[PDB]
Amino acid sequence: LAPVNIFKAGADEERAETARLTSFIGAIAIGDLVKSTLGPKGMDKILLSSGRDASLMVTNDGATILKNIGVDNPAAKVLVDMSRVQDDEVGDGTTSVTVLAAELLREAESLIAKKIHPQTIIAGWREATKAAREALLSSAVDHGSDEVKFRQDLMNIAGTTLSSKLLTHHKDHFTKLAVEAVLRLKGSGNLEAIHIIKKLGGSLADSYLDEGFLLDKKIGVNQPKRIENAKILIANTGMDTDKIKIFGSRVRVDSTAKVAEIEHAEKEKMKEKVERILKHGINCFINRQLIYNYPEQLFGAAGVMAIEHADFAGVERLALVTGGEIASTFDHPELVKLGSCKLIEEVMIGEDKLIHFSGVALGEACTIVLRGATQQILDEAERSLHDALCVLAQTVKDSRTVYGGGCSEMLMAHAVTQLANRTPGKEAVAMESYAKALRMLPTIIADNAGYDSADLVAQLRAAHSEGNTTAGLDMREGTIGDMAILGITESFQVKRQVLLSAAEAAEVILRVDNIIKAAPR
Amino acid sequence: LAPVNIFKAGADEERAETARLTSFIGAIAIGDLVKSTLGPKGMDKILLSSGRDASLMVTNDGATILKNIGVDNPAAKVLVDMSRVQDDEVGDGTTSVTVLAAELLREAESLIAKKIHPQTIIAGWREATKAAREALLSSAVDHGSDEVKFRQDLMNIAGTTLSSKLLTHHKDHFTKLAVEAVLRLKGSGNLEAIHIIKKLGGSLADSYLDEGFLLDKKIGVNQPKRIENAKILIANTGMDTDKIKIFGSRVRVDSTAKVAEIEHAEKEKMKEKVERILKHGINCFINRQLIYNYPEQLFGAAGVMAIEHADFAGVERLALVTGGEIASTFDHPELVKLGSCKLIEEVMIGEDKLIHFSGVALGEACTIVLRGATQQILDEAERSLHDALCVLAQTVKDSRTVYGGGCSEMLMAHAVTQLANRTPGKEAVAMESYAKALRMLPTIIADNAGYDSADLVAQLRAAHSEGNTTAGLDMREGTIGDMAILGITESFQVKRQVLLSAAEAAEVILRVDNIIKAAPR
Amino acid sequence: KGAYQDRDKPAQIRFSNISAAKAVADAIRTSLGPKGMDKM
Ligand SMILES: Nc1ncnc2c1ncn2[C@@H]1O[C@H](COP(=O)(O)OP(=O)(O)O)[C@@H](O)[C@H]1O
Ligand SMILES: Nc1ncnc2c1ncn2[C@@H]1O[C@H](COP(=O)(O)OP(=O)(O)O)[C@@H](O)[C@H]1O
Ligand SMILES: [Mg+2]
Ligand SMILES: [Mg+2]
Repeated sequence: LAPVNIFKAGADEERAETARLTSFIGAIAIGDLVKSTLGPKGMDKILLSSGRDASLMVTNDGATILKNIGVDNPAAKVLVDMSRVQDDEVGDGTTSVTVLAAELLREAESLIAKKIHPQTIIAGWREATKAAREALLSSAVDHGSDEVKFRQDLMNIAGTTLSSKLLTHHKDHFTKLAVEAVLRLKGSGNLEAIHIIKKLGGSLADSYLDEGFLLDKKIGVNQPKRIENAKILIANTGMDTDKIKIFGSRVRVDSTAKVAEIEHAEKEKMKEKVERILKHGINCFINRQLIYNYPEQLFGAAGVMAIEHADFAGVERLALVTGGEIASTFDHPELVKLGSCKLIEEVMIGEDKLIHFSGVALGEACTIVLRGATQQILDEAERSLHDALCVLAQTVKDSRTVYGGGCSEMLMAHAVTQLANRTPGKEAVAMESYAKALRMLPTIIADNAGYDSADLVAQLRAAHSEGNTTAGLDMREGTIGDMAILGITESFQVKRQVLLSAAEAAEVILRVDNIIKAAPR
Repeated sequence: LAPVNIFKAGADEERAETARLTSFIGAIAIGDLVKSTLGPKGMDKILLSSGRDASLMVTNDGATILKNIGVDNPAAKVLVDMSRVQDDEVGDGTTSVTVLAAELLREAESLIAKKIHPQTIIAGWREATKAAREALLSSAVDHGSDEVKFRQDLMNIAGTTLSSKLLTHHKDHFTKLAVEAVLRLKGSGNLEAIHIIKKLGGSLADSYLDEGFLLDKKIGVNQPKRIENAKILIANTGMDTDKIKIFGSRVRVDSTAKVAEIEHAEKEKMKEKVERILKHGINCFINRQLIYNYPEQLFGAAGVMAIEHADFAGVERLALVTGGEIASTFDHPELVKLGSCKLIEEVMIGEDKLIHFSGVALGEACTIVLRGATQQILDEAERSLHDALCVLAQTVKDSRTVYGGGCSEMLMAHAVTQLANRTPGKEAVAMESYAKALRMLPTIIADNAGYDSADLVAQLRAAHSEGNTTAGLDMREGTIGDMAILGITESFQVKRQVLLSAAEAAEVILRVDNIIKAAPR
Repeated sequence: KGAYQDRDKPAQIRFSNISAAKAVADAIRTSLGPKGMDKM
């Protein structure tokens, strides 16, 4: 360091050795913290806090843990941001991509320690990623016309996604529930229509899927409970003190009789508006705002169900389930239309009363009632269900599946090895390191399972080199079996995005030098 | 851990993973710090202090650095103790053995990370060390019948030892000086008899070797400086008030004349003792104690040079060079065996006066004058000369030389690989790690030289596997040359001790999985 | 096509030593020559 001071007091700067060492240490720590929850037989962690309101959550996803930990290393922050971007993209593979990035950085550490230029390593990694993305497209199964095989593929994908979390005990029912809930969207990618209601009472065996719709709201006073063959009409107006006029109207009279006449005129206008609302020939009114005492009794005197407290999400869900539109003004009853329902009642789930809506016509949206004993278990089940729904929507929009379990990684490693075995130079070390980092994932999976990892990896590599380019790893016993016989199937776009994000993160962190830190506030 | 505390306040307890990780980190740090000074083209180190009046020194060997730093890690303390033991034994192989131990520990870290039992690794390492020592014992050159070949081997060993330090510029003279100084011992283990006097000022070319002896003492007053022919006699008596006894005698008289007579009798006794000392017919008296004024003037009045203030080392050197015998009492002149010398004078080297001794009969010991600029350069030169003399005495007592440079390590690695390629089980991983460490040991020197280390290592491995067990590494150009033609030859005992110490340190550190620290005072 | 360097501490140490030596030589440059002054 130069004796002349340049930076301000309280600002350190790492050159090349210390900066790279700290980055590699942080990357290894990040990769090892989440490495325990990667294989199918992984466990769960505890993420307790003290600065908030003593929040305690137990989950198995890696992105959630990385976001709740709150790291301070610059490379760890980039890894957390990449994991968050991946979770917001497809949300299915964060631990895998972060483990691949950690392994790539660990290999780059030893490569730099062997006096190798970083540009050659970057070029070799780019060539390996290109070869992997070229060989992965050729090993994809296209489907869409055959619905019988498509349903089986979707069921297998949902089962494989659910067997990697806490739903392994009830995968036999949750997979079918998710499959039935996905088909109700009619190809629509709107994930906000699926409402998840978690309750504290029963276990996971008491969970089911309602064929209609449920609402956790209350009805008015002196109103009929069960109404058979009704017509739901969603509205959007302000019944509670109708003063939408933004004018500067002020009562400047000089007698109480004029004020009484103005109040009577306002009441008559409210009554006329209520009558115009019921002029459509309906019997189940639903508003988005609050209902006072006059409109409540006005609707109850005619036998019309009134529902209060409804946000935009509930209104959209009701419109997607029934078929009506968000009407207002109430002047042309012909251009408003209604819904369709023949069964409306109130059920009691545990200790609360909810309105049950059955006998729908369309049914684009649906609700899922979750039951659990602990809040952490309920949160884990909700997260697993959301991830399963997301991966199902992704594999439906992709219309192509890829055999998972570890066959794609082995094929990519074999392609990288075949590409490296034909070109000389110093680029063969980067491709070998990439192949080792790709093959280390089945090794870590087998180590977390509890079987011999090296022997199984060697057998799988020998099979893939001799011809068996479709086998994987049996988790029920610890042997080598075909992936097309068991029922393990992943996706293509998810794996492609994972590989691209891992390659981008590796290329970004590989060219990192001079970590200049400013003065902390 | 358990909520009930057992230890006191301030006592930590590392388990199996934390202690092993700390030991591995410490070993990696020690190896990275010591790998800078390994090859012949290494650099120097600055070891400054802050409590010992800022002691500044320049060293090249790792033993001095490890002894001067003094860390607190027990894994590094074990290596420091091993290096100190090796330096006290032979003193030529500390950086090599500590680098081998660091590489073995780094390999054992990855082996344990691969879920491997430590007992199998220990057994494999023991088998590899046994095979390496067997190959080293089988491949050995015994030279003792021929004189010219033995002298050439000694000169080559001295040159290879001196080229690793700062003596590569004057190796054409320091090697010959060390060879001439070693042959003066007549095949004895009296390494402490060779005095090394360092004087400030002058270049390295003025460091000449005196064939006689030099003493930095002063003779008596009124005595002849130069003597044509004299007979040196070494005595062991006290000329300064000869009355040192345990006798509690006292003078209890009643007159000053009695005290005067007692003093006169004591003076007469001292004069008689001085006359009996010169009764042997000598003229160059040398005493190891102090000489007052009366014996000095008595020796000067008779024309006899008297030298006082002599240590035990100087007395032993004078007795071994001049062939004299340490005598006392001075009562049997027929049995004393006086010395013999035909040249006594005083020279002026720099700004001090030293007695020059030449023309001796035997001359087993010899003095070495070192001339340099600063004190650090002189200290480094003295340390290198001492190490060269030690390794020369070792290879003379062993009477067997083995080609070094990088052939022995490659042969040991090939033997370990051939042994591992015959036995199954998990023991082949430890032998593979041992072979990798033996192949990486010369890779550090190849990288420090400034050439392609991987290509040279591959070429050396191919040459050793094709049937050429005499190839090595060339430092003058960076290629592959013959070790029996250039002159790169080391020792067998040093290499065997280094290998055994490395194996013992590896077996000791690998068998540790618990650290219980006490409360610091 | 090779000879990559991954160490920077010895270079900085050598640069600091050279700078210190140059500063010392510039400080002792005054007391030099027959037309030089004395220091206190
Ligand atoms: N039933 C199964 N059979 C075989 N492999 C499985 C099974 N379940 C999960 N895996 C493997 O475990 C890996 C991790 O899956 P998952 O936990 O769903 O993703 P992430 O680890 O990103 O959370 C996948 O690559 C997959 O190949
Ligand atoms: N002229 C040379 N040519 C090749 N190698 C050499 C030469 N001189 C020394 N060496 C190497 O240097 C090593 C010893 O270096 P040094 O640091 O002096 O002792 P240590 O064995 O304690 O490290 C030996 O293993 C030897 O292979
Ligand atoms: Mg997953
Ligand atoms: Mg040495």
